Amino acid sequence: GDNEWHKLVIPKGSDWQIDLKAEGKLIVKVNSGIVEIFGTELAVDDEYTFQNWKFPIYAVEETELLWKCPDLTTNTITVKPNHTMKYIYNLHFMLEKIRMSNFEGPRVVIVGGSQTRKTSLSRTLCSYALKFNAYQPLYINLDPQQPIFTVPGCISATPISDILDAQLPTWGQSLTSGATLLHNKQPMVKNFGLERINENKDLYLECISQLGQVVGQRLHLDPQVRRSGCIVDTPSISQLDENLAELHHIIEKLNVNIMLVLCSETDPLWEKVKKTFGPELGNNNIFFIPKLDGVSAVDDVYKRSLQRTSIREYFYGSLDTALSPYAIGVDYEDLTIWKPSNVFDNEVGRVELFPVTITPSNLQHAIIAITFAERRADQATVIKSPILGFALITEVNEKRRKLRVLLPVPGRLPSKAMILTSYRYLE
Amino acid sequence: GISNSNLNKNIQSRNWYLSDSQWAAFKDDEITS
Repeated sequence: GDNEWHKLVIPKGSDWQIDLKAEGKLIVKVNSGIVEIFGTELAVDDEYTFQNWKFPIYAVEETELLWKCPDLTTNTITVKPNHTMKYIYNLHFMLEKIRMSNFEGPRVVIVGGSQTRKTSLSRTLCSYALKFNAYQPLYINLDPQQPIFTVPGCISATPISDILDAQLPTWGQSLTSGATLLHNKQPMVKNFGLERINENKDLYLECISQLGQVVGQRLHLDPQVRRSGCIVDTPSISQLDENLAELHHIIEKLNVNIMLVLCSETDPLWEKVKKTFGPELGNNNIFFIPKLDGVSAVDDVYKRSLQRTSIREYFYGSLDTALSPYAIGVDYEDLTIWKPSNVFDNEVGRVELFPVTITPSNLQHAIIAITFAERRADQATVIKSPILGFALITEVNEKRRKLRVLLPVPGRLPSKAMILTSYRYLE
Repeated sequence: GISNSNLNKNIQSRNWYLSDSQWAAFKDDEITS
């Protein structure tokens, strides 16, 4: 280990594979060349800082850089040639042709097994869409376990209006009240709340229906976003039904016209997709992408760490973007919390909510969604209501019937109906 | 409990999200000046 700066030459066409664990802090300063973290180019002579995530730094051109990391040494650095970037560029340029020629931009869905179609493919295409003719594609995340521009348990639609944060596993951040180096994002968020699609499939499908509706409205009113299309990420094939009925719903609600399949040529998924979606999309519009290099498999401990990181980021910001959340004390009487129907609590999960009893077992360290609906609003209104943001219930005091609530925005406690998520955060 | 108010000289904060209507009508060129 060491706290000094070390020189590294990444040859053209290679990935510098980084796996930072726990308390690992890495600073990179590029001297010459073109390097990219999922399509986002690192500016020369500018210091980039990374913490507790795994990613590849791709060398577009032979690159010389300096790096500082005590958890790394010159003799244990992993630099290996990437032979699959060709597949991504060929795809991007095909999409770029559709944005220039056609009446509207393409609406691309990414289907597959491993989450290497996520980040890797999605993020690069998004970074690349902005790179040549300044498009603003709508990035749509349908995997609620994956926190992108928000907290976990959400499905989202975010226009990629400017460069992503190469330093962050979360791609970047939503708008702030002040001044930032990078322009932040303005996402549309739908709260699923539960940890897994299986927990309430009907609710996951209502979320998609709701996001689809607003996406349509945005595309109708926004020429630039309509001219650029959509890039849609889905949950793992394993997480969905055998019939893939959920993809039919996604395709209908999101008006998908192109499908990208990530598997091997031995995988039966390819023919299944061709048979199932071909009659709707047309086979000419279904594409095969082989196993992409650079991206290494991820465990549940890494997933749990990533979920924690995004929750802190929502309230406190990133390392170079210090934000001030606001803590308030409230009486039990001042909150109206609902809980979604789920397989565990209710045997079969339906599109319905249940009132929550203010108990430390129920609400301590809980992430709560704040809706636009009034406290007195009925169940059916609450479930259809847009999300204002999130809050964290820090402490629940039983004797003096009070709660400590952390808000992202300093000011008043919103007098709105709230929804309890399966997500927890301590500190 | 513990420390109420702003947590950790000029300060900024995360903004609330827009409603469906406000979001549909929003143009990101407002962000990117």
